[PDB]
Amino acid sequence: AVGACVLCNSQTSLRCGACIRRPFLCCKCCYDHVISTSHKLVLSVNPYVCNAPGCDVTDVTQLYLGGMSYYCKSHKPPISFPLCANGQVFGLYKVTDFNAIATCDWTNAGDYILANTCTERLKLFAAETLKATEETFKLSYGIATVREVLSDRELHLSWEVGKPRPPLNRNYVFTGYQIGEYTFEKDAVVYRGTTTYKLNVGDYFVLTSHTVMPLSAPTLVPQEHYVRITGLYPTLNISDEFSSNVANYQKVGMQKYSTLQGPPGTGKSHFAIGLALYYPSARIVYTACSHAAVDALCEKALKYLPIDKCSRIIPARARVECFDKFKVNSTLEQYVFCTVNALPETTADIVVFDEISMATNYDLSVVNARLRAKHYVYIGDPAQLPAPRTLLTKGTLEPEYFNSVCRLMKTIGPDMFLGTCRRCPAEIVDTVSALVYDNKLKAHKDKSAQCFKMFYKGVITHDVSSAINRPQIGVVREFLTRNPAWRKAVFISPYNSQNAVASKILGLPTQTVDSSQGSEYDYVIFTQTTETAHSCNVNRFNVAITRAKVGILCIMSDRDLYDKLQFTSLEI
Ligand SMILES: [Zn+2]
Ligand SMILES: [Zn+2]
Ligand SMILES: [Zn+2]
Repeated sequence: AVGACVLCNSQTSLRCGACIRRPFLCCKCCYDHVISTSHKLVLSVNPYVCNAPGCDVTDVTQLYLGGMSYYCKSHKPPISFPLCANGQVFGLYKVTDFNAIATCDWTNAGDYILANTCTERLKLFAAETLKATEETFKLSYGIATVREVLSDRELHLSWEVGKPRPPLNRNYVFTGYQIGEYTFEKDAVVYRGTTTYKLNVGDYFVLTSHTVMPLSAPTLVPQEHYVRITGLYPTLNISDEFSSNVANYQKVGMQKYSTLQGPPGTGKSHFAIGLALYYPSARIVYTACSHAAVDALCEKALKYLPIDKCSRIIPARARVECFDKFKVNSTLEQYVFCTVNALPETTADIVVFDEISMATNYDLSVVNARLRAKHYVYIGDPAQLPAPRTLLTKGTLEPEYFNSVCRLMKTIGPDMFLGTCRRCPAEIVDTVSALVYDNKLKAHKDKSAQCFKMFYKGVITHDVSSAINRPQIGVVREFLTRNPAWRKAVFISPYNSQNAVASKILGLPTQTVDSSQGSEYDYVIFTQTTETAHSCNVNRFNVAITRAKVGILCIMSDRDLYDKLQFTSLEI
């Protein structure tokens, strides 16, 4: 009940009651909040409510101090002072953007813009508020009960009447009932249990609505620039393999934190693992939001770093399968690879946070609270995909608003930029270079002459809202018969339901653009499926076409993106 003001830090007994996160607001700030918002409940040791029996006056503007107690205009004694006067709310120890964060529903992009352009304490207030809103919205959905079990990989579900049905995709990870987390993909649906259990009729599934903890640490610590490398001890026998990053690894030791923008295949994990070879005695904690991102850092470390000094931290609630070669849960090993939510409370010489476009400010703050490091390195690319914002339905979230790190990379530029793409045929590198990298990304590979584009709108059908284009898949089938080398291609599309249809018709492994991020394949077959803002998103398009090492086939719906593709056009 006695704390610090979330806007000006002045100590106060006042907490805003109408705020879902109940922030401490000082006398000047509590007033400016209650007089310009629907928020009128003020909390202290005792709430600011009328003390007269059976009275329901809770608005702080309609209340007064009757000596030591509180009363409305109808119950106050003659010697009563209003709680709201001269720009203050009465309390102990006697903002436009705070109001908007406190009262928004988080469905508009302008809400997220504000949550990243505001002061540092308001970024934390915005991040807990948003995460709390996102969790309380999980309750709004209806329960799914197993009505019948067809086989080991297929079932038929029964939904709650009156409550909406959450969108069916691998993004929504449910909690079965405690029979394990379960995921669903499309009247016969496919059931995916993270824990092997013989599907029971009658058992139900409910969302993993986890409690939102308060944020204490900033999203970014205050920046420190040094005259020499601090607390880190460099090598001189630094492997030629990593010689290109020597000036960048020194930049890492002469700053508290540093940002690395690495377009696809420019050497991000090679840079991250190479930083351990450059500072060979340094204890490095490698973190990222996803298990796949942490596993990709584990794979690179398995090749360059000693396996006995490595440890893959796995949370006791082992959700899905991850890296199995390091000693598990040995928190004290020199190299610790761990997802953000599983991080222990520890210190490090360097903390490497990879896939930074996928971090929220909540993730940025959590990392600063569990890890106290001499140096922090944020690696990623604001031209790649951000973390999905389940509440956001109106407006588009631009890269400078993904998180604090992305905001910096897009405004003042990144500290370091990996300028040479070594993965993709030059047709792809030149296309994304002009599209999202202002012509600063260079191709190492030659043009493969295996990058094709076809302008074919097809027919758009829908599985609730996830889209399907059977004619675009038919064009891919006609292409495969004529180009059998493409039999080893990964089918990619912006929609789960397009992927499910293509898996049955084509037999190729499938992946959504969002799940393909960080992965690479020799051949990629992309079908745009629709002309929505989702399928036309330049960051999603960039990720989609930069998955290919050798060739790509793009069946496009949008004239704009089709025209921007520096690929050989196919006919029919
Ligand atoms: Zn204040
Ligand atoms: Zn409030
Ligand atoms: Zn009253």
